[PDB]
Amino acid sequence: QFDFRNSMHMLTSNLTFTVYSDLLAFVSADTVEPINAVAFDNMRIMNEL
Amino acid sequence: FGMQRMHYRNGDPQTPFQIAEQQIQNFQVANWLHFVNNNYFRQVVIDGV
Repeated sequence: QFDFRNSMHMLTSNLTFTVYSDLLAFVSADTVEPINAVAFDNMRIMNEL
Repeated sequence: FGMQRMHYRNGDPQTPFQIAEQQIQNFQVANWLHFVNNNYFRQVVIDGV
């Protein structure tokens, strides 16, 4: 049998929230000067001056 | 003299001739390189000029 007083419920949720996808488009990076590039050991990458 | 060829990085305060002077063993060539390394001008005051 069906009773209306029992099926009633108060669902819980969140008010509002903008779902974000493709997040990395919000960060930009700049190349360092090609000459002044440092690889791993505090030294320039190429040196044939 | 058939020694391993030097890789002088472009930007070190030292000069290739200075490293060569610090490396080689033979007398006359080292003496000539040493002469060409530190041969600087001399400031001399003559007649107010």
